[PDB]
Amino acid sequence: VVTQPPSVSAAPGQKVTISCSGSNSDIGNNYVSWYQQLPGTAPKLLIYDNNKRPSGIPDRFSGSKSGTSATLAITGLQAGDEADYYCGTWDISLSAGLFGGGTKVTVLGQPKAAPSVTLFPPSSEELQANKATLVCLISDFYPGAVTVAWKADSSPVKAGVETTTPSKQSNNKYAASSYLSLTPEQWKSHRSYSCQVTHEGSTVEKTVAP
Amino acid sequence: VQLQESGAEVKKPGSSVRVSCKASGGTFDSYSIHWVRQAPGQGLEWMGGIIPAFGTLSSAQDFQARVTISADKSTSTAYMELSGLRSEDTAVYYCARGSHLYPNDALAIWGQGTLVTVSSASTKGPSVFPLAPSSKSTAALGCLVKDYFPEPVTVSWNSGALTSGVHTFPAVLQSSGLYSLSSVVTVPSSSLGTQTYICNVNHKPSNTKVDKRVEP
Ligand SMILES: CCCSc1nc(N[C@@H]2C[C@H]2c2ccc(F)c(F)c2)c2nnn([C@@H]3C[C@H](OCCO)[C@@H](O)[C@H]3O)c2n1
Repeated sequence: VVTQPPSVSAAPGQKVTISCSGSNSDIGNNYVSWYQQLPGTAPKLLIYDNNKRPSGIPDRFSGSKSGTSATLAITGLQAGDEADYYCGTWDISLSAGLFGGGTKVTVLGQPKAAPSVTLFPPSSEELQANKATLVCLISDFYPGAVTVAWKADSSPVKAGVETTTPSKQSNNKYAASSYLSLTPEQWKSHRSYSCQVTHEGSTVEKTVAP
Repeated sequence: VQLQESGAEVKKPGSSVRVSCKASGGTFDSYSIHWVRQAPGQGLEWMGGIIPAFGTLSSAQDFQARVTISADKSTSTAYMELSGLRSEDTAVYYCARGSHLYPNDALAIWGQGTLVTVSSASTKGPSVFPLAPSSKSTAALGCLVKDYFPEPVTVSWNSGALTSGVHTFPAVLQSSGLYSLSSVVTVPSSSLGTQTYICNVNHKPSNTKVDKRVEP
């Protein structure tokens, strides 16, 4: 089994290294390739034939291979390098491809950013279909951890709430979403709804009145 | 230089899936094609490979009596068939084209991957609703994609003409066992009076596409 550390961390601009450890049957007698898997995307080839970069791959990525070990080095670490990295190899005696377990790269000390909150009330189409869903969108925040609480007028509401785990936007900040499903007696009675977002101990709350 | 794969579908335990992988350039040339899977939130796992130009193939020992790999030259499509599906076979099935012209080969061109869900629960297409822009929401607008099964749903805007400012959220799995997601886009406020906004929702597991107009 080809092994890698489960995680590695550094601050922006710093050098990070990831080693792949195998046997004489795989890495020892073959070549190692490295794959980048950004969140919610397909893997991408970073390095092949131990140390070759495909065209378009940043030169901050480099590879080396010694005996049964291989190393991927990432210089000038950027937030956009946060991903899972896998080494890949071929073991000719088994005629099979092998992957390391993957190493999660975290870029520590990125700048903090409070969330913005956008709240959509139910659409006339959904209301006509006898259903009612409020959609709260949380965006542009860092670190990627929030708690979302809802109120109908001043009453806390737990039932009918669903929230996504934050994931990155194209600008490297995080976004999340939360949903409040309502009963016809909630929609006929409440005058307002509120989506309360807690991030790093401070709260951002948006209210909508149908 | 692109490998095309679908969404794609729902399987009961014990059934089989055929995952398709089509080369864009109309050839595999003398390159290899490999199948790699990934269970949600887990690592990559090699399943099998073929060099279509030669017909030479190999499959992972762990899948030898369950996996068949083949290549269709006429439509430059490779196929992998996994039989006796188990709960643990729920995964994204990627196809990747090799780097070596037929041995320092690597997986150089990757497909988007097809999610195969193994479950006894029935398929359900989504209900799509607009998230209309207003003074209360540059302006944010979107689409709510409600109560579908299994995953995934993909969302594009204006048939791919709108990519800037688009954020499609992961789905939420509700108590009912159905998923929901939203796709939102931030646009210049002035564009609200000069162009139309249509979200194109694809739910390949139910073979459904919905084009939903989003009006202010
Ligand atoms: C018979 C299987 C043909 S596919 C194949 N692929 C080779 N390299 C794979 C892509 C690279 C790879 C790297 C990293 C990974 F993580 C991964 F999953 C895959 C490959 N390397 N050697 N061979 C030989 C060729 C020979 O075919 C016989 C022709 O008469 C057979 O002995 C293979 O072991 C590869 N075949």
